[PDB]
Amino acid sequence: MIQRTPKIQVYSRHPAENGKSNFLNCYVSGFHPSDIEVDLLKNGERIEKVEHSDLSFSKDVSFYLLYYTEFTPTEKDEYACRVNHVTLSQPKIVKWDRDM
Repeated sequence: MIQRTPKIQVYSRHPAENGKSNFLNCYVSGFHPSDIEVDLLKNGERIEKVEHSDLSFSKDVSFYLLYYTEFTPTEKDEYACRVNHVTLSQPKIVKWDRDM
């Protein structure tokens, strides 16, 4: 058996095709086993509508998840990514840096 805790990166992107649409992303990478729970949070509450959730694996059987959806941030609102995995005794919360 092997277990590897995920790396988590939280950032925003505009698709080049549509510079008017901003997207909040969580890239949860390098994890094993594959069982996992991943949420986007807005002011600490789980975001229900997340349009994209893309899973893949590598040769060494690590898993990779890109979890992202359209958003319109304002200064007042705080966003995070909340991850639960077997390797984590508590849910891991990573805040979005609004400059990223």
